[PDB]
Amino acid sequence: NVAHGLAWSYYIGYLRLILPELQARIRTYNQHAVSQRLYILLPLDCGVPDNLSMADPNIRFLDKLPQQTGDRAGIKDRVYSNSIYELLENGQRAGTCVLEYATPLQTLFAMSQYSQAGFSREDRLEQAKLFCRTLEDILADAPESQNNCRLIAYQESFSLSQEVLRHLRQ
Amino acid sequence: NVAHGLAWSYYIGYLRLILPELQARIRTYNQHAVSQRLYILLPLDCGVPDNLSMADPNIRFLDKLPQQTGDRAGIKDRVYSNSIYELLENGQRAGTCVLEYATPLQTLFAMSQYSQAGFSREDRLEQAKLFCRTLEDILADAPESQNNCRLIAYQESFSLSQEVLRHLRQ
Ligand SMILES: Nc1nc2c(ncn2[C@@H]2O[C@@H]3COP(=O)(O)O[C@H]4[C@@H](F)[C@H](n5cnc6c(N)ncnc65)O[C@@H]4COP(=O)(O)O[C@H]3[C@H]2F)c(=O)[nH]1
Repeated sequence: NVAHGLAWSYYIGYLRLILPELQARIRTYNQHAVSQRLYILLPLDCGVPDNLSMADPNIRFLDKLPQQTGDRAGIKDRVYSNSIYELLENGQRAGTCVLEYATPLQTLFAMSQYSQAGFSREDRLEQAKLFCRTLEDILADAPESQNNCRLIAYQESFSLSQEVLRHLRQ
Repeated sequence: NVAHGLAWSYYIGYLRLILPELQARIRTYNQHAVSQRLYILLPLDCGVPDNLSMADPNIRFLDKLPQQTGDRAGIKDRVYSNSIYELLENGQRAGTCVLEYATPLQTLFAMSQYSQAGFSREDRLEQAKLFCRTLEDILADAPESQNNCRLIAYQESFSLSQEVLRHLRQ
């Protein structure tokens, strides 16, 4: 059940705030092409490396988008920032996108290690699936998600660069 | 049960990252006095205004701390920023601190309005209490919380500026 609140946290505190202003943020960057969707990686093993290039050398960080900021819960100018990556394939620039892991999967993996969290390591995968399932339902019936992001869930030769390219080509 | 994952999310994804580097961040600001603890507001009604001055005119935003940034889940240079407030009392500067609401309480209040979230409005208060109770337990046995933050839970004439001052004077 923990994954449930995390998916809803993931949407209320993020997806529903940056998704509406995301097209305008890519358009700016293009007119100093980055594709217009926010690609979200959901590894079901919940292994979420912080540096995306260490998961695959064919994913190269290129730049940051223009920051988005707002006052939130008493923090003046809270900062939402997103990175642009190029996807390479046989030495060729095959695509460019705003690409990133779903952070809460890291929370699930950290909750598993702490004994005080009452969350067993065996349950990581079932909660990862529940997290994806719930988030896909939240986005299916959401105004914010008007074709703004694509969830990339996968299980682990294996190329993830290829995985992103698969959905990117679609 | 949703509050449980939120408290653990609140710690793994925030408290345990900024708390260790918080003393060093205040010390910098002092040597261009801000008190050395991170004061976290937990309204049990889960009403979390974004601008802290609209909850009480005696809380005046003063400045931002030096930002803290790191690579996280594929975002290059993710930004953690915190605001410094002065607490006034009969026109007098009575205190200065890094003060802020616990954001997840906003998630609880948003989850209550959405029917798809399976979270009734009657349960807001019980989950707010469960959120505070869990977070107080996580911090009690935490290395990060070596006298770094004070939880300010309250229920609602009433002065909150006075509330913060109470714990501040201690
Ligand atoms: N004042 C303050 N508080 C913070 C901060 N960072 C974390 N917190 C606290 O910790 C909770 C869990 O953080 P998380 O583990 O990163 O999970 C996040 C993440 F998955 C995504 N997200 C949000 N901003 C993003 C960004 N900028 N990039 C990527 N992703 C993001 O939405 C979740 C919930 O976001 P919420 O805010 O609703 O709840 C948060 C909040 F209470 C911070 O900079 N300043």
